[PDB]
Amino acid sequence: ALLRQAYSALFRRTSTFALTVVLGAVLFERAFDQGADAIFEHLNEGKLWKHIKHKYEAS
Amino acid sequence: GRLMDRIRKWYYNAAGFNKYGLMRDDTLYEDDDVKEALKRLPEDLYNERMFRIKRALDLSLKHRILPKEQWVKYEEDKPYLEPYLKEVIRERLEREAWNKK
Amino acid sequence: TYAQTLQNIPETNVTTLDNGLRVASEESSQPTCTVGVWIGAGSRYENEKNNGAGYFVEHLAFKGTKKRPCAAFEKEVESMGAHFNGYTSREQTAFYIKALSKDMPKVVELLADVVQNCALEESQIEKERGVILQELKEMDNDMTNVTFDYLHATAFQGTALARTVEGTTENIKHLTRADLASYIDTHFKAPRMVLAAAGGISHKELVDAARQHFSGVSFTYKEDAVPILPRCRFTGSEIRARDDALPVAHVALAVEGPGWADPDNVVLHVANAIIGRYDRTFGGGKHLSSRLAALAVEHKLCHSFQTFNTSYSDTGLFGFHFVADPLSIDDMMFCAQGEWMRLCTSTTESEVKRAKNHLRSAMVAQLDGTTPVCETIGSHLLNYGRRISLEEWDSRISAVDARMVRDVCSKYIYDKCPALAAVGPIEQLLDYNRIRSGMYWI
Amino acid sequence: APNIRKSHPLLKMINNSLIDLPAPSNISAWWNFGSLLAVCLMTQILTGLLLAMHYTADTSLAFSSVAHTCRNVQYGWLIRNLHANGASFFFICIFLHIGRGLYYGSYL
Amino acid sequence: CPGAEDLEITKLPNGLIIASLENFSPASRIGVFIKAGSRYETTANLGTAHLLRLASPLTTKGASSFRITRGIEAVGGSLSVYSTREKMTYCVECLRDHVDTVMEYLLNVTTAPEFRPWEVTDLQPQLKVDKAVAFQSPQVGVLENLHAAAYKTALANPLYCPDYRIGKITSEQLHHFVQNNFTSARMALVGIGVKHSDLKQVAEQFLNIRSGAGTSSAKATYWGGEIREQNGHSLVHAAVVTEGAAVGSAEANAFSVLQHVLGAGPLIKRGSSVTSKLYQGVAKATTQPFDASAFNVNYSDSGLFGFYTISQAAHAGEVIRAAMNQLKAAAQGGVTEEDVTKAKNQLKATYLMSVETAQGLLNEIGSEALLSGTHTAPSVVAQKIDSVTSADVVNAAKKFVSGKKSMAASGDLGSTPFLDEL
Amino acid sequence: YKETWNTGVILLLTLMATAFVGYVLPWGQMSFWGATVITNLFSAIPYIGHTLVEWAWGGFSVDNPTLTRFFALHFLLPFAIAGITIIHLTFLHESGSNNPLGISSDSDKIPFHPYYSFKDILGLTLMLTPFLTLALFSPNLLGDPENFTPANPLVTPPHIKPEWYFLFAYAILRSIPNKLGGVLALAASVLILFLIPFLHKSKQRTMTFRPLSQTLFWLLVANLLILTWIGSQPVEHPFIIIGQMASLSYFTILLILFPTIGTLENKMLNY
Amino acid sequence: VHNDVTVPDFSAYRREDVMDATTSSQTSSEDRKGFSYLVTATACVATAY
Ligand code: HEM
Ligand code: HEM
Ligand SMILES: C[C@@]1(c2ccc(Oc3ccccc3)cc2)OC(=O)N(Nc2ccccc2)C1=O
Repeated sequence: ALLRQAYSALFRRTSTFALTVVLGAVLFERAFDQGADAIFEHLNEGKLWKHIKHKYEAS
Repeated sequence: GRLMDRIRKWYYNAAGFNKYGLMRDDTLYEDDDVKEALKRLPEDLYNERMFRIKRALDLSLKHRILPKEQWVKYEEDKPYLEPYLKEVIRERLEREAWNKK
Repeated sequence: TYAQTLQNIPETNVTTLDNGLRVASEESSQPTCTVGVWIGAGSRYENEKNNGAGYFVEHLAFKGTKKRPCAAFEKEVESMGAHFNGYTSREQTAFYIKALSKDMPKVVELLADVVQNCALEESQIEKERGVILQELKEMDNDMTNVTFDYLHATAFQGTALARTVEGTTENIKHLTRADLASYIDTHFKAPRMVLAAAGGISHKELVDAARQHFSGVSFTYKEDAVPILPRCRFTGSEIRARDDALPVAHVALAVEGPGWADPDNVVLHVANAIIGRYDRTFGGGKHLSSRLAALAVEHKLCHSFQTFNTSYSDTGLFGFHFVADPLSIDDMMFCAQGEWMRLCTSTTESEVKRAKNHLRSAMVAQLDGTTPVCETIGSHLLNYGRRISLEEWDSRISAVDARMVRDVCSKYIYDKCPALAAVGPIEQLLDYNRIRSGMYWI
Repeated sequence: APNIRKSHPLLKMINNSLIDLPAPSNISAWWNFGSLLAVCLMTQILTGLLLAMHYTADTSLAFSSVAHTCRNVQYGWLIRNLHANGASFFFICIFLHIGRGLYYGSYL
Repeated sequence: CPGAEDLEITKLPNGLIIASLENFSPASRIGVFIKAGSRYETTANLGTAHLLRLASPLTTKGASSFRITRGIEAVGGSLSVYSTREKMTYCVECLRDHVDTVMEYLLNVTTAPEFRPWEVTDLQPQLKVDKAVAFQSPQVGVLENLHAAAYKTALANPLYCPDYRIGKITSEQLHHFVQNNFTSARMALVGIGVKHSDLKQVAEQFLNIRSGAGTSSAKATYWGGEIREQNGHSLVHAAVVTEGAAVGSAEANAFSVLQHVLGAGPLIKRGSSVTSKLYQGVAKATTQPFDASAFNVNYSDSGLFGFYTISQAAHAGEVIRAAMNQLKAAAQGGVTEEDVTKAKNQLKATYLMSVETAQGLLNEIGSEALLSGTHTAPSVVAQKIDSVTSADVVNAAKKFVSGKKSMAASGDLGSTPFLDEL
Repeated sequence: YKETWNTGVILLLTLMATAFVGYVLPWGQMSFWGATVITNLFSAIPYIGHTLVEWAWGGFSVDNPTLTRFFALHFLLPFAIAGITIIHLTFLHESGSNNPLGISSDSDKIPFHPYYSFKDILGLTLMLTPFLTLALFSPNLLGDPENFTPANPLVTPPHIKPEWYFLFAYAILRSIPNKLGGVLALAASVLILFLIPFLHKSKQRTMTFRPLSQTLFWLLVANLLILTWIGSQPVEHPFIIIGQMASLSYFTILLILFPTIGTLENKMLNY
Repeated sequence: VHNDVTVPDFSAYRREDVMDATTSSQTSSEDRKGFSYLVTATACVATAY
């Protein structure tokens, strides 16, 4: 009954619906960025400065 | 003693709306209460008010005032709207008080 | 005092003639009285083939029985100064008589004879067939009723409550003497009927004549079985019948209601009391307590409007109806919906205090005479299976508060999909989606 | 008037052009380019201002100020791409808007 | 724990009559009965009584228009005003525990009206509306014309403000009407669900518009005219009458019984009326839908008696004539002794049922408590009714066939006969 | 006419921003330092202050990115002014103009054309003379000679003085010897205009028949002159005290005397 | 006459849970709305992002 539970607690009152969108965005962003960055770096393993750096890092 | 009376008479004269032939009541800003009160005025009192006002605006555009002999006199100013206006406000407050539970 | 008067009201007596019938009555000291039988039957019990039967029957229930043909039947009733009326609805039918308490017994006999031995004169049937067809054309001009029919037609589309009480043109043109007969035998049955009476009558003397004319007892358990009807599905939707040639427009909007037995109905009736009703002849005018009524007057939003909480066994229609000029529909609907929102969201203690008093005097008014009181009895046993005193109602009404009105109203109204019926010059009434949005926030 | 959406002198205007505005029930996708053109306009102006804030109109500095924008300004390159391509998007939409007009005789 | 009760009925020195009755009902219904109405209007102030009826919600010296409406609604109460050509009733209903509250308003409205010029100006256009809805029933239109044909004065005055006067009635006219008619000797404070001592107290300590008989109405002069409104409706409504009996006139019961003997309304839903001489007769004459009834009105100094029909336009002729023969045929002894017995039941019954509802009971009490500060026992009234010979009835019937008749009809009168062809 | 008034204040504010960013473009000494003083006003806002200023600057001080963004703003804002003018006149037409007697003129209205079109064109040429006379015979009467010297980041002019139309406000800013306090006084000195409609106690609309208010009115005008003059002088006795006086009375007349006197006048009329 | 009017059959369009005429439609209302609003709330999140 998630759809049902979600409706009552989150989607019914316009106020709660707004808070749900705010937190939802906050959560979504954190996850979407990380996943997106991961997918990108994975498709480019060994080509980024992130990958090469260790060779010349010598601080 | 007659201080207040003295002051009021001075002010009336200082104000000067009487130089245009206007009664004190002719000069009230038409907010809601006044608008309502005006609608309750008898035909003649209403038509008279209108002439005094149109006449004053004509004086105002001409940059003239009335001849000193036609200026309304402090003690002859007729408070024609005040009674109506007071009832109107009295009624409004009653509704207001009543609608507050 | 008030309370005391509620407690001192004579109690309603009930008894069951093991054949399945219930006899109830409220005793007073009135030389005049009303008695009749309230049957749990109606269009909802009909189907596609016999729609309009119970109505067709309602027309013959007074044209004579077997024991006494037409003229004889009428003369006897007329000559005693008694009044014979009755009606047929969607879940309830009734046949009652107003007469001198001194004739309570002869009347009971007459009632029994009507419900049991209707002549169903083959020739009368063809005669009433034409009368009914004329009454359908008369009612087709009654917008208010055309509108409530349409409200049911869509609110309960696909089900039984979607059908009208009067029935179809095809049914009325082809209903058979056998069909009406079948209808009567199938539905007018002891366990599903209530002998109600009010006025100056002896409960025992009533029940006695009852035993004498309502005798046929049942053997099996199924003969003491009152069939539970199949559910009628509610559907948020709309039916738009447009005719710009009509002078005014009628609009009815409603949500599904709980159904008789549900206690929430006391709250919905209080709520409806807040919004109230109105028509262009309410001297009160712009000072009316009903906000919607006030706005209507101020903005000339409508010719009239009314709220309603129509109940049934397992469902109901909670809504409102208004009549407005083609150019003020939108603002009216706007304010009407606006008030429903206020109900769920910002109801006041003052608002309910008033609505409660209004409701009390309204219930007391539905008990003004022997016929209206009798109707309460019939309906009460038939719907609650027991009479509910004015003292009980008052007890329940007294418990209602602003918070309660909000929760209950939020429960049946807030963010719901309504049923809409619009008839006449309705071009200004905005689409369903727009109306649907008027169901939340405010 | 009972509801602000209609009485207020400013909302009245929004209501009569984007809320209660009567629209044909059957207009197709070809009627979408009007609003798209409006958005290009708002989009172009917004990105143009942002670019103008780093641009320098002088033959000796024009080319490099644009280079400076794309190379040094945070998301400068992005804003420039959006502006340059937005101009194309603007023409694509204006041509389709025109086509729709000729085809459906909107020019009447 | 309450039981039975007496129907008291004081009568203060100034002439004000006070009739109360405790029935322990949870709802009280007080009212101010008065001998006023369009009857007392003259050409100059026609319609003034109609507007006065609608002016009940206007501000008074004690309560403002606003508080009158809000106040009464605050306690689920109601306020209404009913009136005939010769009497006006202002009643309020509410739950017992609020009688005190609601009373202040009933009082103010009937004795302390202010008829403020502006409030009055604003209200007058309502006369158009009120009247437009009333006239949707053809019934109302013909009865208006009827009294206009029946009389030359007083009762001839219409119950609804004539059109040429909507907007012309003045506050002065409303005031003078109230002053010259709402006098203590023409009024009666009747109540139900209350205790005499209480109601009695309210009257004396509050009612101030004082004594006198105020302006008396002119006597009702019979005209016997004929008004025909050609408006094209498919149905033709027609009424033919003759000066009938006055209120309290011994000859009243005779007509009442003759009324029920001829046909005084249906008793069976969709059912035919066999006990109706008049209906049964018309039925034999026409094949189409129709309706016929014995008409009967009793006023203070006069009354009207006859029949009212409703028929398709083409069959109006026969339907009206058929109704006439039923009256002659009755005037010529064509009245059974059993007919008079049955009618007497329907009459006793009707009367008895009429008092089932609070509105009916109160009206019965006050009506009589006004025209004679007394109260006839429901047994004396019955005793008086059945004690009406078969002769009496036949006589009433004769008085009709011989008396000068007045008629009023509206609709597509192309086939409707003129009074001199009946 | 609250909406006409409020948009009127938005118009003032926008005109101010416009004049400011515009004045900075020629990039003389006064353009630069005025741009420095004004922008640094925002740094007085607590917490976000420093952050906003450096953001607005596009760097660590008024510099080229400030200049190029200021040009763009200066180019844009005038059009916002034009647009909001339409809103101004739109709200205004809901009621039409008020008039000197403050009483309804519905009994005596006249078509805008040709009465006011002609009157307006006349007013145009009357004000156009001084404008052209100034511009053609005294081009530099109003400007600071300091702006004929290319901006120098390292040398601040001895007497930094704003354009005449900002003097009175500047005067107020300096009255409060506390950075943030002075900024608030400055902000309030203009935003006080949003409060005027709520400080109206008179039963009469104009001041035409209110002699006491008229005095109070000219006092305020003269108070503004004093501030203007004070804003052009150096922060030193007696200016400093005179300045704080004028500042204090400016707010006192608007927040206390006007509504107070308005009420007092109502009573002298026997209302 | 209006008595001869009936709402057509919308089975080719009805959501699965309100396909049966003898079943309360209220029991599946919250789910039917919860889902549709979920789409909307999600679109709002993607948009805010
Ligand atoms: C109708 C909307 C507009 C269109 C069609 C448009 C189109 C263009 C085009 C064709 C270019 C060249 C892109 C390139 O470098 O290849 C350009 C450059 C530019 N536009 Fe616009 N523009 C629009 C609005 C604006 C606005 C409103 C401004 C500024 C307030 C503006 C400022 C600029 C600037 C500064 C450049 C130079 C930087 C650059 O070349 O990227 N534009 N614009
Ligand atoms: C770019 C600035 C402005 C422009 C172009 C402008 C233009 C106008 C115009 C054309 C009128 C009508 C004629 C008149 O009465 O003068 C008007 C009236 C008015 N404006 Fe402005 N205005 C501006 C700024 C302001 C400001 C700063 C205020 C107030 C802080 C204001 C308040 C008003 C008001 C209240 C009126 C009503 C006049 C009356 O009493 O009838 N305006 N304005
Ligand atoms: C023309 C002028 C100006 C114009 C409008 C102003 O009003 C404001 C605008 C935006 C923010 C705050 C005030 C302020 C200054 O711009 C400008 O640089 N100056 N010069 C200046 C000199 C010393 C201190 C402060 C400013 C202005 O006078």
